[PDB]
Parts: sequence; structure tokens; C-alpha cells
Amino acid sequence: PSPAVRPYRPDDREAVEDICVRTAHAGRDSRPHYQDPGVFPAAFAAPYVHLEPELAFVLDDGAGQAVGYVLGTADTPRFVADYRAKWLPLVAGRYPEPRHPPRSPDEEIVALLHRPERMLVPEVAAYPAHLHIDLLPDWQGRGYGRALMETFLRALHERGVAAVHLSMVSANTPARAFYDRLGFHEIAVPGPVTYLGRSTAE
Ligand SMILES: [Cl-]
Repeated sequence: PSPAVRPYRPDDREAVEDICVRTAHAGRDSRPHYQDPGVFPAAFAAPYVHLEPELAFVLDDGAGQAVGYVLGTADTPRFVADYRAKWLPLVAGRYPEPRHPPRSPDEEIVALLHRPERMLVPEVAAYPAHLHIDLLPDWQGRGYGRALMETFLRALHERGVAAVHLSMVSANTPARAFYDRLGFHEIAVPGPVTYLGRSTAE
């Protein structure tokens, strides 16, 4: 039994959210730094598998357990609308719409959760799809990030979407090299965030 990329299933939800938590702090574990790290998958993983599970893929460890993922959306403007209309009501009880400016790191992420319009960056308009990709530390440096990425790009291209972007923390230079090796170019660095993109054709 060997590790392999496969489509996400609903029984991968727990593992996907945990991978997200464990990589959300500029690639590193968010648990030491946040009171409720569940806000991360609530903003950056769960809505994708809720709304567009057909674009979610996992790295299976060979024993059935997801140990990495790639997920995303075919169309960012539609995703933002759907996120507000369909997703936010499902999490607003647990994470209420903010009434005052963020006081804590936790409240900063809740602010992002409640502003999916953050995704409407003018410079990425020509790259309609976007993604998040993460692997648990023990699974990095094994070629599996590439396997995930190529699977996701093929899925987008098959759906007729020609271009994709992503965001990354600018200071995270190892991530920058990872994306560079996967054929991404710099779109813009507006903020601690860099946007990268490429065409989805192989
Ligand atoms: Cl990052």
C-alpha cells in the first residue's frame, strides 16, 4: 500500500481541517499561536470542500488517511458570492460578524473569515481559479506537492478554466521556491501577501 493522490471524500473532512490548522501559520502549526485555530479551516478549507468538493484532492498515506490536500475554486468571483450567501451563515454562530476592529490574532482571522471580498484582488481578475495546497511536515520533500498540483491543474483545465492564482505570505520564501518549481509566476505584491499564478494547461 503506497501513498497516492485521490479525490477528496467527505470522510477526509476531519483530516483536511487538521492539515489546514497544522500549516496555517505561514506554513507552520497555528495551534501554539491561536486560541481557536479552527477559524483557519473555517475560512480557508471547509468552504471549498463544502461548495466545490469536485476540485478537492488529497494525498492518501496508503492506509486511507489524508496527509495533504489541494483544493480551490473554478471561479473566484462566483466563489466569493457563494461564500457569503451559503457558507458564512453556517459559521456565523460559532464566529459572529465582527463589531469592532480586531484586538487579537484570533479576531484578525475572524475578520478575514467575514470578508471573502478580500479575494477580489484586481490584479488576479485574469486568473479566475484559485487554490490552497498543504502537506503535513513528514510528507514534504517527497514530490507529492507536485503530484497534488498537477492533478488540480488538470481538473481545472478539463473544466475549461485556463488560469489560476494563489496567495502566499511574502516572507515565506521556501513556499515561493515551491511554487516557482511548479511553473508559477509573480502576479503582484500589493500587505504581507504575494499573488502567484499560471495557465492551467500542462
Ligand atoms: Cl504561505
